[PDB]
Amino acid sequence: TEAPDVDLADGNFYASREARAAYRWMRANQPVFRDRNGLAAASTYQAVIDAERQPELFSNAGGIRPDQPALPMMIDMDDPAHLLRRKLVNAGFTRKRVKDKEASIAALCDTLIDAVCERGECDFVRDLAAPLPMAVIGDMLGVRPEQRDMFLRWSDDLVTFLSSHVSQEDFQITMDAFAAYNDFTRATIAARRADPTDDLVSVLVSSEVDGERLSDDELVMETLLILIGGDETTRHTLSGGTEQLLRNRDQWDLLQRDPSLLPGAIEEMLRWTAPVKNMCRVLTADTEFHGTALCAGEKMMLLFESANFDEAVFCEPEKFDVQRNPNSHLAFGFGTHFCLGNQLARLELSLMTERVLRRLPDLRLVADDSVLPLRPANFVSGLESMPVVFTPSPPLG
Ligand code: HEM
Ligand SMILES: CCOC(=O)c1cc2cc(-c3ccncc3)ccc2[nH]1
Ligand SMILES: [Br-]
Ligand SMILES: [Br-]
Ligand SMILES: [Br-]
Ligand SMILES: [Br-]
Repeated sequence: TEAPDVDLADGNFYASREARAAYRWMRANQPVFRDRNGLAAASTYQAVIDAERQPELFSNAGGIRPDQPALPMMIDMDDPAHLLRRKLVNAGFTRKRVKDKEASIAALCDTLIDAVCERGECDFVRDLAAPLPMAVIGDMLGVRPEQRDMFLRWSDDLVTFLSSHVSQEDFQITMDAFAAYNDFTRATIAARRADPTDDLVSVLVSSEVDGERLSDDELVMETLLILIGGDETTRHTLSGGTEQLLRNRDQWDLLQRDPSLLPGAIEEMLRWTAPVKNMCRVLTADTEFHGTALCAGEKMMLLFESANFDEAVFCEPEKFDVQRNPNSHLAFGFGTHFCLGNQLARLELSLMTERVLRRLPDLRLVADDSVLPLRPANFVSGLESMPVVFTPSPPLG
């Protein structure tokens, strides 16, 4: 009955395997919780949904990180301006455009598995989970394969900034990474304005809504939002979700014998892993919210992992169950800002997992999860490393 002594802006909290016990106390005793520094956080599924449904009170226009200002990106915007920006960028994310990527994503999955399959061991994080989303989003943005690692480095630097209160040295690194991304992207824009192709910048250049188009400034900001979504999130559901399949081998075995269970497995991997641990909302007025007094101008976190483990919604939430129905998890949020990339992320998860199951059918963890660390970060986090072993096989291509 004593509250957990926690700092919800500290990345070390999210790397602890005790975070879920802290969330459990919040949900049972103070659903809109204030941490040791007074930062407010919605911990229950009900409170998160209710805040998501009230964007005029719980605004994104102060920025979605604690103690960082808004950027001119759709995720830091409110309607009506947000709705126009999202409609413009949606040209890249129509259901048909995303579903048509299936063969190309599958090819990348097979190339990555081909690189390890003869060895009998790999680091699942380094060799499969991190590179696959990077290659997909890189290919959309025109990145040469041998330059993916450079983009991944810029992205890891940007997410480090989003995930902490950086030193001056890490602030400078962040500004350098943006400057390099800006240069590359404005070069792509200029090339595609002169010679359109069918890549993401081409589709976004030509997108038009209510007589409006995206400016070059907006194209840089929106493709940067997409890059980071495309290379810093899905990786952690691939690793951590596969980790749960290997820890609970009855679950691995169900999927291997029935491919039609894969869609529900991907949803359970998303629920469990919740790579995005929080998004902030700024209060536009003083308000009494699920029992807690909130003040105009402060930021409240939405705790999506906590909501995904709320017993009021998910029976036995600490049981990983690929068959779980319903599974209305909040890994992608809810409402006006619901992840634009959700279909792409689900497709990448599906195509890689189906190939892991079939091509590495006896996959096992080298050492159990108790020695596998999570990355300290207050925004997006998952496994650092996941050594796995399997019976070798020959490549496909
Ligand atoms: C498992 C992978 C991913 C997770 C967990 C995730 C999570 C989220 C969350 C939580 C939000 C905010 C929702 C809210 O506050 O209610 C969001 C927004 C967004 N995501 Fe993702 N994301 C993922 C992958 C991606 C990818 C792959 C892309 C693009 C290729 C992407 C693009 C976006 C965009 C553009 C927004 C802003 C939408 C808006 O503000 O209207 N995301 N995502
Ligand atoms: C340091 C400047 O900031 C950015 O470069 C930035 C990128 C970015 C991406 C997300 C995101 C994207 C898609 N899906 C979930 C989250 C959120 C905040 C972000 N900030
Ligand atoms: Br706005
Ligand atoms: Br579809
Ligand atoms: Br594209
Ligand atoms: Br069954």
